Amino acid sequence: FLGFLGAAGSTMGAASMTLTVQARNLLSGIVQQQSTVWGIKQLQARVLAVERYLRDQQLLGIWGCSGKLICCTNVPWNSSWSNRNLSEIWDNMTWLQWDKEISNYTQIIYGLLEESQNQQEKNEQDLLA
Amino acid sequence: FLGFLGAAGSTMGAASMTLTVQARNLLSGIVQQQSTVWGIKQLQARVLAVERYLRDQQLLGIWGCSGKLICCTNVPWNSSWSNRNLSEIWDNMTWLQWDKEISNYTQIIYGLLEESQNQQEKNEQDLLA
Amino acid sequence: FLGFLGAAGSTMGAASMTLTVQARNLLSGIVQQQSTVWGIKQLQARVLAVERYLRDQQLLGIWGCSGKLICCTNVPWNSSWSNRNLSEIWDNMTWLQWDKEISNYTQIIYGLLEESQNQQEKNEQDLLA
Amino acid sequence: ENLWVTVYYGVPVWKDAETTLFCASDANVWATHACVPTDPNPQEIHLENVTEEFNMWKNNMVEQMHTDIISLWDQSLKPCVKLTPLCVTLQCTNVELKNCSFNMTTELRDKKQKVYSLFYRLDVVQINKEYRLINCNTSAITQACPKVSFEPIPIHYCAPAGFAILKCKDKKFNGTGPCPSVSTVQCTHGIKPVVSTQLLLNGSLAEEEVMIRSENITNNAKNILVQFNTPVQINCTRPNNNTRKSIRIGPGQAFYATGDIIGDIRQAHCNVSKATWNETLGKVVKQLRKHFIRFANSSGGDLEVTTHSFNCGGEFFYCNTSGLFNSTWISNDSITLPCRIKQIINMWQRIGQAMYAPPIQGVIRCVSNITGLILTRDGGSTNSTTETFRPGGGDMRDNWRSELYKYKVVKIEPLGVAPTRCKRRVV
Amino acid sequence: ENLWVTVYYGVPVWKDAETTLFCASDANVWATHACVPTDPNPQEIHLENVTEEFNMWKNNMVEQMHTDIISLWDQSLKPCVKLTPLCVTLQCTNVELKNCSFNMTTELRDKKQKVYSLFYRLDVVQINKEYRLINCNTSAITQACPKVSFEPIPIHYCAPAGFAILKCKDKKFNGTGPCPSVSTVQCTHGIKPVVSTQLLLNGSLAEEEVMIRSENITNNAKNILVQFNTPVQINCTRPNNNTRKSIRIGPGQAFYATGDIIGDIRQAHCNVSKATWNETLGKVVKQLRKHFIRFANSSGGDLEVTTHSFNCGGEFFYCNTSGLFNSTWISNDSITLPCRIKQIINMWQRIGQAMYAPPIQGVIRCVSNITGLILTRDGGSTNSTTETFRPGGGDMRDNWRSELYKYKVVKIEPLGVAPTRCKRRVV
Amino acid sequence: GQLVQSGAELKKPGASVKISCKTSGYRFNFYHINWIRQTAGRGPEWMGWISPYSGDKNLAPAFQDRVIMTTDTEVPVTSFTSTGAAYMEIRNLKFDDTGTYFCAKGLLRDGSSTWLPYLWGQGTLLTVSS
Ligand SMILES: *[C@@H]1O[C@H](CO)[C@@H](O[C@@H]2O[C@H](CO)[C@@H](O[C@@H]3O[C@H](CO[C@H]4O[C@H](CO[C@H]5O[C@H](CO)[C@@H](O)[C@H](O)[C@@H]5O)[C@@H](O)[C@H](O[C@H]5O[C@H](CO)[C@@H](O)[C@H](O)[C@@H]5O)[C@@H]4O)[C@@H](O)[C@H](O[C@H]4O[C@H](CO)[C@@H](O)[C@H](O)[C@@H]4O)[C@@H]3O)[C@H](O)[C@H]2NC(C)=O)[C@H](O)[C@H]1NC(C)=O
Ligand SMILES: *[C@@H]1O[C@H](CO)[C@@H](O[C@@H]2O[C@H](CO)[C@@H](O[C@@H]3O[C@H](CO[C@H]4O[C@H](CO[C@H]5O[C@H](CO)[C@@H](O)[C@H](O)[C@@H]5O)[C@@H](O)[C@H](O[C@H]5O[C@H](CO)[C@@H](O)[C@H](O)[C@@H]5O)[C@@H]4O)[C@@H](O)[C@H](O[C@H]4O[C@H](CO)[C@@H](O)[C@H](O)[C@@H]4O)[C@@H]3O)[C@H](O)[C@H]2NC(C)=O)[C@H](O)[C@H]1NC(C)=O
Ligand SMILES: *[C@@H]1O[C@H](CO)[C@@H](O[C@@H]2O[C@H](CO)[C@@H](O[C@@H]3O[C@H](CO[C@H]4O[C@H](CO[C@H]5O[C@H](CO)[C@@H](O)[C@H](O)[C@@H]5O)[C@@H](O)[C@H](O[C@H]5O[C@H](CO)[C@@H](O)[C@H](O)[C@@H]5O)[C@@H]4O)[C@@H](O)[C@H](O[C@H]4O[C@H](CO)[C@@H](O)[C@H](O)[C@@H]4O)[C@@H]3O)[C@H](O)[C@H]2NC(C)=O)[C@H](O)[C@H]1NC(C)=O
Ligand SMILES: *[C@@H]1O[C@H](CO)[C@@H](O[C@@H]2O[C@H](CO)[C@@H](O[C@@H]3O[C@H](CO[C@H]4O[C@H](CO)[C@@H](O)[C@H](O)[C@@H]4O)[C@@H](O)[C@H](O[C@H]4O[C@H](CO)[C@@H](O)[C@H](O)[C@@H]4O)[C@@H]3O)[C@H](O)[C@H]2NC(C)=O)[C@H](O)[C@H]1NC(C)=O
Ligand SMILES: *[C@@H]1O[C@H](CO)[C@@H](O[C@@H]2O[C@H](CO)[C@@H](O[C@@H]3O[C@H](CO[C@H]4O[C@H](CO)[C@@H](O)[C@H](O)[C@@H]4O)[C@@H](O)[C@H](O[C@H]4O[C@H](CO)[C@@H](O)[C@H](O)[C@@H]4O)[C@@H]3O)[C@H](O)[C@H]2NC(C)=O)[C@H](O)[C@H]1NC(C)=O
Ligand SMILES: *[C@@H]1O[C@H](CO)[C@@H](O[C@@H]2O[C@H](CO)[C@@H](O[C@@H]3O[C@H](CO[C@H]4O[C@H](CO)[C@@H](O)[C@H](O)[C@@H]4O)[C@@H](O)[C@H](O[C@H]4O[C@H](CO)[C@@H](O)[C@H](O)[C@@H]4O)[C@@H]3O)[C@H](O)[C@H]2NC(C)=O)[C@H](O)[C@H]1NC(C)=O
Ligand SMILES: *[C@@H]1O[C@H](CO)[C@@H](O[C@@H]2O[C@H](CO)[C@@H](O[C@@H]3O[C@H](CO[C@H]4O[C@H](CO)[C@@H](O)[C@H](O)[C@@H]4O)[C@@H](O)[C@H](O[C@H]4O[C@H](CO)[C@@H](O)[C@H](O)[C@@H]4O)[C@@H]3O)[C@H](O)[C@H]2NC(C)=O)[C@H](O)[C@H]1NC(C)=O
Ligand SMILES: *[C@@H]1O[C@H](CO)[C@@H](O[C@@H]2O[C@H](CO)[C@@H](O[C@@H]3O[C@H](CO)[C@@H](O)[C@H](O)[C@@H]3O)[C@H](O)[C@H]2NC(C)=O)[C@H](O)[C@H]1NC(C)=O
Ligand SMILES: *[C@@H]1O[C@H](CO)[C@@H](O[C@@H]2O[C@H](CO)[C@@H](O[C@@H]3O[C@H](CO)[C@@H](O)[C@H](O)[C@@H]3O)[C@H](O)[C@H]2NC(C)=O)[C@H](O)[C@H]1NC(C)=O
Ligand SMILES: *[C@@H]1O[C@H](CO)[C@@H](O[C@@H]2O[C@H](CO)[C@@H](O)[C@H](O)[C@H]2NC(C)=O)[C@H](O)[C@H]1NC(C)=O
Ligand SMILES: *[C@@H]1O[C@H](CO)[C@@H](O[C@@H]2O[C@H](CO)[C@@H](O)[C@H](O)[C@H]2NC(C)=O)[C@H](O)[C@H]1NC(C)=O
Repeated sequence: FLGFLGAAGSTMGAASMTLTVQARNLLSGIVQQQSTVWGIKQLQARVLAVERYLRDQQLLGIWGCSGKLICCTNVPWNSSWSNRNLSEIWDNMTWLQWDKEISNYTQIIYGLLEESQNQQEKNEQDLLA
Repeated sequence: FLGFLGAAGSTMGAASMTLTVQARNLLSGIVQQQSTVWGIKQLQARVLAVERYLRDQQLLGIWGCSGKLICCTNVPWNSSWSNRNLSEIWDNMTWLQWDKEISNYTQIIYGLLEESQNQQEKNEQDLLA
Repeated sequence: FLGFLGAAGSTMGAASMTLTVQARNLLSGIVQQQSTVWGIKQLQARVLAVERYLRDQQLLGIWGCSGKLICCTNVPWNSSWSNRNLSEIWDNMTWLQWDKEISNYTQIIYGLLEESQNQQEKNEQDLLA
Repeated sequence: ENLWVTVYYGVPVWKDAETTLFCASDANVWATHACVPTDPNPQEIHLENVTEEFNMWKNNMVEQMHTDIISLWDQSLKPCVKLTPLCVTLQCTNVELKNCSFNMTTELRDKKQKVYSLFYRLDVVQINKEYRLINCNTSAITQACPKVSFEPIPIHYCAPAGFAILKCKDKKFNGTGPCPSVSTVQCTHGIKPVVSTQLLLNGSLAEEEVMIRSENITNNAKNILVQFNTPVQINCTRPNNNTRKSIRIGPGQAFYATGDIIGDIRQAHCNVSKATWNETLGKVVKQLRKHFIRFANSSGGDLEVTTHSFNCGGEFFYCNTSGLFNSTWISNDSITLPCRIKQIINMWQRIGQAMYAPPIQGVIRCVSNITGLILTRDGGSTNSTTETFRPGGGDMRDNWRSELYKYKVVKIEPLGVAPTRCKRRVV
Repeated sequence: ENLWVTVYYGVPVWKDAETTLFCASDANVWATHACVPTDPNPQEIHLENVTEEFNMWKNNMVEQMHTDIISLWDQSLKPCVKLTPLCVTLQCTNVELKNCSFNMTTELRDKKQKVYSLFYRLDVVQINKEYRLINCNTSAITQACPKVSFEPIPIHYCAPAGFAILKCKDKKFNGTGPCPSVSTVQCTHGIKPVVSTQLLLNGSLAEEEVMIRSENITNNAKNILVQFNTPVQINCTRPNNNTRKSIRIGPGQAFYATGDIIGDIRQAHCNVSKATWNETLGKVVKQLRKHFIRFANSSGGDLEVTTHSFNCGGEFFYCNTSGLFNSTWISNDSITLPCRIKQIINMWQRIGQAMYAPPIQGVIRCVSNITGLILTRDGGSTNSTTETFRPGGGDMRDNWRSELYKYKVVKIEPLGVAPTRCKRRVV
Repeated sequence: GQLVQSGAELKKPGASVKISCKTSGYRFNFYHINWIRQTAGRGPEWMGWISPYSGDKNLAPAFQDRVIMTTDTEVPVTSFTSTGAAYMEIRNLKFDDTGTYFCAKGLLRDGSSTWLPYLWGQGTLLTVSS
C-alpha cells in the first residue's frame, strides 16, 4: 500500500485497483477548540469538504451508482471522445493525463449516464405483469 | 426538455418522466469571495440546502431507496388515502394538487414504508441455510 | 415501541429488531430565528451532526452497504476478536458491553470489510464475457 | 457454526463526549433573545435496565454554562453607557449613604454642570472632603442598560443531533456514581441562571430526602452542595423609595443618579420563616450526620463572597447570613437578615470591565424559593471531637453544578459490528 | 471490442485551486490561540513518477498568509490601550534620546499630572522647546498590550478535506517549474512568521546549494530571494537597561513610559561571524554568477525599509546593513551592525492605526539564524560591464514566498470516467 | 461473577430457617435466581426461581406453601455488574429436608432457557435434628 494519491503517477489500472485509499482519505474531521478569524476559517472549510463530497455522491446516485467506487453503464463509448484502444489507455496513461484528454467531453458523458439510468428505471416501472 | 420545475403544471406522469431535471438542479455550489452580514447569510444558506437534501436522502435510505429517483415498496395503497383510479391520478392531476390531497396521510405512508423495508431486511437475515 | 435508545439495556437481538428508531431519530432540523454567541453555537452544532452522519454513511458505502441498516459481508469472524458463541452474544449481552468488548478490534474489522468489498467489485469488473 | 461479521447502523451505543451546546427559551436580553424556541412537548424516554455513570464535578455542561453566562454578560453590557467621565472628584456630605456633588461634562464640550447623586458607602472611597468612586483607580466602569433585566429566566441547554443528554431519575442519586434509572433527552429542564452566593435560590428540589453533594466530603477544600426537598421561602425587600434622576452628560449619554430618599431610613432585609427553617436545618444536620455539629459564619474579607449576594429587581443585595448560621446540633417568628446594596460590582473587572447597576425607583420586593446551600468545613482539628460548618459561595460554577447534577452529554456511535452466520451473495 | 463508459470514484486527479486555508499550532496570542492542534504524526506521502508545476510568485498561500497576519495583528491590537491623549504638547530636553515632560489626564477628570518619559528621536518631532509625537498629525496610536508577545512561533497552514497540499522535494528546485519528486501533505511545516526586511531570519534552509529565486532575473523590478544552505548566526542586543514606568492616565488606562537609563550609553547592534559570512557571500556570488559583481547599500528614505527591520523581545530594531553590503567580487572577527529602535511604527497606519511598542525593561538579546536575503538590481547601465546589487525588504509577502516556495494547493476531482468492456445487467 | 450464600444453620424439626444469597460480579437485576436442593435420600430437587427485576416467582408444587423467596433491589457497582441479595425461607422443617441448598444465576437474558441455573453459589447446609 502506497497511501493517499500514491498511485497518481501509476498506470490507470494500477491506480484503479487502489482507488479506495484515495476515496476514503477524502473526508477528515479535525475536532476543535475554538470555543475569531481562525474560527471563521475552520468553519468555512468544514462546509466545503462535505459539500464537494455530497456533490460527487449526488452525481454518483443520479447515474445509478450510489454504492460508490466501481459501476458500469449502458452508454457506449463514442469513438470521438478518444481513439485509443484498451491496452493503451489502461497501461500507458495515468488518470491525470486521461482526465486532461477527456475533459472536453466529460459533461456529455455525464448526461448520457443520467439518461441511460432514467430509461432503465422507466423500464423497471414497466417491468411488472 | 423544459427545465427546472418546467413540468409543474403538467400531468403527474408527464412530470414523472422528467423528475431527474428537478432532482439534479436541486443542489448548487456558488463559490465565494467573502474573504460581514452578507458572509453570515451565505454561510447560513449553504448549510440549509444540503441539510434538506440529506434529510431527504435519509428518508430515501430508511425506505430501501438510497439509490434515489424511482423505487417500489411492499406497502398496499389503502383506499382511505385517495379513492381515485390510476388514469385519473396520472393523467388528470399535477403533483402539486396531489401532494395537497395526500398531505393528510403522508407520514403514515412513510411509516408503512420504513416498517415494510425493515421486515424485508429481517427476512434477508433469515434467508440463509 | 419504546423510543429513541429505548432498547439500550435490551439484549442485542431485541435492540437489533428496532435499530431503525435510533437510526432515524439521529438527524433533527430545529429551524431558526437567529436573524450572537447563541447563533455561533447553533451554526457550529448544525455542522457536526450531519458531519458524523456523513462519516458513518461514508463508512457504510465503502463497505458495500450504502443502503444502510443491515448488511452482510464476506469477512469471516476471526475467533481472536471474541470467543463467545451466537446464543451468548445475541441473548446475554447488550450492544454497549459488546462494543466495549470489540473496540480493541473494530478498525481491523472495518479494513477487512472494505477490502472484501473492493475484491468483490474487481470480480464484478471481471464478470463479463 | 461459521460466523461472519455484519454491520448494524443505529445500535444503542453512546460514549462520553464534550460538545458545544446551545440554548432554548420561549417566554430579557440574555434568554429572550436566546436561540430556537423549545419544542411544544419534550420527549423523555426511559431506558429500562440501563445503569450509567454520572460525575457532576467533571461535567463540561457546567463550564459551558459558566462561559456562556460570562459571554452573555459582556455582550449585554457592551452597547450600554460607560461611565468613564463620572470619575470626577466628588465632594460628599452625610445624608451610610452619602450625598455627593460633582462637576460633569454637559452636552456642549465647553460647558460644565454641578449635579448631586446619592451613593452607597461601598461605592466611594476618600483620598485626601474629596472622594472618588472605588473603581476609578482599579478599572473603568460601564452602566447596565436600564431596559435589560437581571431577572433569571429558565434556559434549556440542548445537545446537537447525533448526540444525546442522559438524565438520572434516581431520587436518592448521589452526585457521582452509577444511576440505575436513566432516561434520555435532547434538552434539559428549565434552569434559571440565578447568580447567588452561600444559599441557592430558585433551584430545583430533590425528591424524597434532601441531598448533600460534595466532590470529597472528608476534604475541607471541596465545597458542600445542599439541595432541599422542601423549599423554604425568603422575602427580600429594599424599603427605601429611591428616585432616579437622568442627568445628560453628553450627546446621547445619560447617567442615572440616585435622587433624595422618599420614606423610611431602613436598610434592605429578608425574612425566612423560623419554623420552616428549623425543620429544614434539622433535616440538613440529619443528612450531614449520615457521614459523621455546629454552624458558624464565614469571615473572609470580600463582602460579595462572605454575604448572600444576589440580584433582585435590578439591585444587587449582599446579606448578613448570621441569623441562619448560628447553631449547634446533637440531634411564624421568621428570622430577618440585613442586606446592604451595591451598584458597582467587580466579578470580572480584570477579565474585562466593571458594571454600574442603575438605581431602581421605588421600593423593591422579591419572593424567592431557597432550595439549596453551599457550605465549607474548617481546618481539621482534633479528629471526631467537633465539626464546624461555615457557609460560602466562593464560585458561581457550583450553582451550575447544583442544577446540572442530573444531566450528562454523550455522542451516539451508531456503528456496531457483530457476528452472524451470514455471507453476502457470491459474485 | 465494444467499449462502454464506467465511473471511478477516488481517482488520483487534482486541479490547481485557491481556497481558504486554516492554521495549526501546539506550543502568544497570534498562534497559541491559533486553531486545532496538529496531528501527532503528519503523513508525507511520496508520489512516485509524478512531475507537477509549481509557481511561488502566483501562489495564493502567500496572499492568504499576508492577509491572515494583518488581520491577526489588528485583532490583537484592538483590545489594548490606545494612546490618543498622549498627544499632549511635549517639553523635551536632551539626556539621540530625549527626556520629555508633559501633562496627562489623571483618573479624576478635573485633575492633571506632569510626568516625564524617555523617547527615541524617531518618535518625536518639533513644531515651533515644544514637541509632539510624529504620529499625532498623521494618525491615531494604540499601545500593544504588554502580555502579547511579538515572538514568531511556527504556524502550519493546512488545506481542507477534499483538497491537498503538494510539496516539492527536489533539492535543486527552482522557484517555478516542473518538480520531478512530489509528495502530498495536509499541512505545511512549521513556518515562523518572522517580520523582517532585507535579510531573512529564522527561515528554512535549502539543502545542497544555496538557492537564488526571482520572478525574472533580468528584470531589475523583481526582487531577488536568497536561501542559504548553511545558516549564518547573528546576535542582536540592545545594551541599554531600560526601565518601565506605569503611569495611570484614567480609569483602567495605563501608559508605559521609559524611565531613566541604567548602565551604558550604547546603541543596539548585531554581530555576524565574518568567516561564516565570507563563506556564505562567496557561495552567494557563485550562484549569482550562474546567471551572469559588486554589492552596495540601498538608500531610499524610509528608515524602516532601508534598514534590516525586525522585532526582538518586543522591541523593533532597524539595522544599518552597510557592513554586510560593501563588497566587490570577481571570484572570529565578526562584523558588527548598528541598530536603532522605534516604538512607533506605521506598517498600515492608513489601512488602520499605528502601534506603540511598549518599552522592554532590562537589556535585550536575541540570537537569530540568518537563512535568507532579499536583493534588488540597479537601473540597467552599459550592458555586461558591471552589475551592482543592493539589499531591499520592500514587502513582507516575499518572506511568505520564502517559506511557501515548496508548497502548492490543489483540489481533488475524484470523478473519473473511463472505457471498459462493461455494461450493466439488462433490466 | 460470584454468588455467596449464607453459611450453615441447625434447626429443629417444625422450625423455620432463612438462607441468604448475596451476589456480585454481574447485573443482579437481569438473571433469574433459582433455588435448588440436594438431599441424600431423594437426590437433586429443583425448588423454584424468582426474578430480581420483576419480582415474578415460579415455585415447584411441592414447595409452593412453605417456601418464601424474596430479593432485594440491586446495588450498582459499575454499570455492567452489581451486588444483590436473595433470600429463601423454608418452614415446617422435617428430617427429609436436611441437605444442601443452592441459589443459582440464570443462563441467558432471552431465549429458550432464560432461568436455567448457570452460575451456582457455594451452597448452604441445612440440618434438621433434635
Ligand atoms: C513508475 O514508473 C516506472 C516506469 O514506468 C514503473 O516501472 C514499470 O513498472 C511496470 C509495472 O509496474 C513494469 O512492467 C512489469 O515489469 C516487471 C519487471 O520486469 C522483470 O524483468 C527484468 C528482466 O529480468 C531478466 O534479467 C535479470 C537480470 O537483470 C534476470 O535475473 C532475470 O531472470 C531475467 O532474465 C528484471 O530485471 C526486473 O527486475 C527489476 O524489478 C524487480 C521487481 O520486479 C526488482 O527486484 C529488480 O531489482 C529490478 O529492479 C523484473 O524482474 C515484470 O515482472 C512485469 O511482467 C509481469 O507482470 C505483468 C503485470 O504487471 C503481467 O501482465 C506479466 O504477464 C508478467 O507476469 C511487467 O512487465 C515495467 O517494466 C517498469 N518499468 C518501465 C515501464 O520502464 C513503476 O512501476 C512506476 N511506479 C509507480 C508507483 O507508479
Ligand atoms: C398544459 O395544459 C394543456 C391543457 O391541459 C396541455 O395540453 C394537453 O396536452 C395533452 C398531452 O400533452 C393532450 O393530449 C394529447 O393530445 C394530442 C394532440 O391532439 C391532436 O389532435 C388534434 C385534432 O386533429 C384533427 O384535426 C386536425 C385539424 O385541426 C387534422 O389536421 C388532424 O388530421 C385531425 O383530424 C390536433 O388539432 C392537435 O393539434 C394540436 O397539437 C399539435 C401537436 O400535437 C400542434 O402541432 C397543432 O398546431 C395543435 O396545436 C393534435 O395533433 C394527441 O396527439 C395525444 O394522443 C396521443 O398521445 C397520447 C399520449 O399523450 C397517447 O396515449 C395516444 O394514444 C396518442 O398516441 C393526446 O391525446 C391534450 O389534447 C392537450 N389539451 C388539452 C388537455 O386541452 C399541455 O400539454 C400542458 N403543458 C404543460 C407543459 O404542462
Ligand atoms: C430488562 O431486563 C429484564 C431482565 O433481564 C428483561 O426481562 C427478561 O426478558 C426476557 C425476554 O424479554 C425474558 O425471557 C422470556 O421470558 C418470558 C416470560 O416468562 C413467562 O413465564 C413465567 C412463568 O409462568 C409460569 O407461572 C405462572 C404463574 O406465575 C403461570 O400462570 C404460567 O402458566 C406458568 O406456569 C411467567 O411468570 C412470566 O410472566 C411475567 O411476564 C409476563 C409477560 O410475559 C407478565 O404478564 C407477568 O405479569 C410476569 O411479569 C412469563 O409469562 C417468556 O415468555 C419467553 O419465552 C418465549 O419467548 C422467547 C423469545 O423471547 C422464545 O424463544 C420462547 O420459545 C418462548 O416462546 C422468554 O423466556 C426473561 O424471562 C425476562 N427476565 C429475566 C431475564 O430475568 C426485560 O425484558 C428487559 N427489558 C428491556 C426493555 O431491556
Ligand atoms: C418581614 O418582617 C418585617 C418586620 O420585621 C415585616 O414588616 C411588617 O409588615 C406588616 C405587614 O404585614 C406591618 O403591619 C402593619 O401594622 C400596622 C400597625 O399594627 C400594629 O398595631 C396594632 C394595634 O396597636 C397591633 O395589634 C399590631 O400587631 C401592630 O403592632 C397596621 O395598621 C397595618 O395595617 C394596614 O392595613 C389595614 C387594612 O388594609 C389598614 O386599615 C391600616 O390602616 C394599615 O394601613 C399593617 O398590618 C408592620 O408594621 C411591618 N413592620 C415594620 C417594622 O415595618 C414584613 O411584613 C415582613 N415580610 C416581608 C418584608 O416580606
Ligand atoms: C426567583 O424566581 C421568582 C419567580 O420568577 C422571581 O420573582 C420575580 O421577581 C421579579 C423581580 O425581579 C418580578 O418582576 C417584577 O414584578 C413587579 C411586580 O409585578 C406586579 O405587577 C405586574 C404589573 O404588570 C403584574 O402583572 C404582576 O402580576 C404583579 O402583580 C413588576 O413591577 C416589575 O415590572 C417591571 O419590570 C418589568 C421587567 O423588567 C418591566 O417589563 C416593567 O415595565 C416594570 O419596569 C417586574 O415584572 C416577577 O414578577 C417575579 N415573579 C414571580 C412569579 O413572582 C425572583 O426574582 C427570582 N429570584 C431572583 C433572585 O431573581
Ligand atoms: C558582539 O561584539 C561585542 C563587541 O563589539 C561583544 O562585547 C564584548 O563581550 C565580551 C564578552 O564575551 C566582553 O568581554 C569581557 O572582557 C572583560 C575585560 O577583558 C579585557 O581585558 C583583558 C586583559 O586586559 C584582555 O585580555 C581581554 O581581551 C579584554 O580586552 C573581562 O573581564 C570579562 O570577563 C568577565 O567574566 C569573568 C569570568 O566570569 C569575570 O571574572 C570577570 O570579572 C568579568 O566579569 C569579559 O570577558 C567585552 O568587554 C565586550 N566588549 C564590549 C565593547 O562591550 C559581544 O560579546 C559580541 N556578542 C554579542 C553582543 O552577542
Ligand atoms: C528566531 O528564533 C529564535 C528561536 O526561537 C528566537 O529566539 C527566542 O527569542 C525570544 C525573545 O524574543 C526568547 O524568549 C525570551 O527568552 C528570555 C531568556 O530565556 C531564558 O530564561 C528562561 C527563564 O524561564 C529560561 O527558561 C530559558 O531557557 C533562557 O535561559 C526570557 O527572559 C523571556 O521571558 C520573557 O518573555 C516570556 C514570553 O513573553 C514571558 O512568558 C516571560 O514571563 C518573560 O517576560 C523570553 O522567554 C526565546 O527564549 C528565544 N528562543 C530560543 C530557542 O533561543 C528569535 O527571537 C527568533 N527571531 C526573531 C527575530 O524573533
Ligand atoms: C457571623 O458571625 C460573626 C461572629 O461569630 C460575626 O462577627 C462579629 O460581628 C459582630 C457584629 O454584631 C461584631 O460585634 C461588633 O464588633 C465591632 C468591631 O469593631 C465592635 O466595635 C462592636 O461594638 C460590636 O462588638 C463582632 O466583633 C464580630 N466578631 C468577629 C470575630 O468577627 C460576623 O460579622 C458574622 N458574619 C456573617 C456573614 O454572618
Ligand atoms: C550604505 O552605504 C552608503 C555609502 O555608499 C551610506 O551612505 C553614506 O553614509 C555615510 C555614513 O558613514 C555618510 O557619511 C557622513 O555623511 C554626513 C552627511 O551629513 C556627513 O555630515 C558626515 O561627515 C559623514 O561624511 C555619507 O555621506 C553617506 N553617503 C551617501 C551617498 O549616502 C549609507 O548610509 C549606507 N546605508 C545602509 C542602509 O547601510
Ligand atoms: C526556474 O527554472 C526553470 C527550469 O526548471 C526555468 O525555466 C526555463 O526558462 C527559460 C527562460 O529563460 C526557458 O527557455 C526554458 O525552456 C525553461 N525551462 C523549462 C523546463 O521550463 C525558469 O526560467 C527559472 N526561473 C527563473 C526566474 O530563473
Ligand atoms: C456518592 O455515592 C457513591 C455511591 O453511589 C459513592 O461511591 C462509593 O465511594 C466509596 C468511597 O468512600 C467506595 O468505597 C465505594 O466503593 C463507592 N461505591 C460505588 C458503588 O462506587 C461516592 O463515594 C459518593 N460520593 C461522595 C462525595 O460522597
